[PDB]
Amino acid sequence: AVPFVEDWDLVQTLGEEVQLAVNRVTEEAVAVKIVDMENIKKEICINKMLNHENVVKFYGHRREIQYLFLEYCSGGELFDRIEPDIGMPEPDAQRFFHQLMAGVVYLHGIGITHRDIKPENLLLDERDNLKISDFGLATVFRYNNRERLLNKMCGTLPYVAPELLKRREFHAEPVDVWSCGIVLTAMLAGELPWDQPSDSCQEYSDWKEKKTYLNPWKKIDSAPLALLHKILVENPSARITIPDIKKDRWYNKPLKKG
Ligand SMILES: C[C@H](OC(=O)Nc1ccc(Cl)c(Cl)c1)c1nc2ccccc2[nH]1
Repeated sequence: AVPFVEDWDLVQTLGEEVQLAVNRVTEEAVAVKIVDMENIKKEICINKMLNHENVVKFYGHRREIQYLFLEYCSGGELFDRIEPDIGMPEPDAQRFFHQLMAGVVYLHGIGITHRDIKPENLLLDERDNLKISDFGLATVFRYNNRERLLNKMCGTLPYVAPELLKRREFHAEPVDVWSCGIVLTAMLAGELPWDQPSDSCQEYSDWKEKKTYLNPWKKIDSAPLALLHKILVENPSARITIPDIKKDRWYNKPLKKG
């Protein structure tokens, strides 16, 4: 074994903590999540389940203050790529949305729901490949092929699905689909549509009344807007599922060169 190979230097804070760690010998870069301690114990267990190119990789943890060794994403947060009131070019948004769907399909396939999808939690590597990040709110919604309904209110209000605010229990998967829809809206409009999806929120009422001549909707082309009409559906049982998102016209529209 090579001496010093287990030493990592903390080179800079990534966000309050998360530190950029660089290996003393190989100079490999990883992100180290440092948390001063059960909620963290659940995060580690779920992270140990994960292995997908669009999910932040988990390398392991040191017990010691908990240390989480995570995939370093040098491109930063998707959040920062969104220009206020503008968004980003549609081809870039579609590519990010494809990779988001890939990561969410993977998590749902192993029975995990993230529960807080938003641009702050979608990170980018050196090639701007998207990675779903931070499973501190994640939980199991399917185990031994049996679905468990959720009831814990959590997430982030502008991104959260209406059923969470309205119903005692709800299916996990439609909630993640909804937040992905809000992320898509943010990417294409550079603004979030409403403070929260409540009947008291005027902007949300305007949407249910199909007033798409207003912002953010009028900034969005008809093709992606049509997908958003199928995702941001109030009734989670009527809301489009991911298999059907994969069949959507805009989702399959050639837009971006390699
Ligand atoms: C870093 C800063 O981020 C944002 O403003 N984030 C942001 C804006 C709207 C929404 Cl709805 C969301 Cl979720 C995020 C930024 N990024 C830029 C890109 C080009 C030009 C100016 C820019 N300012």
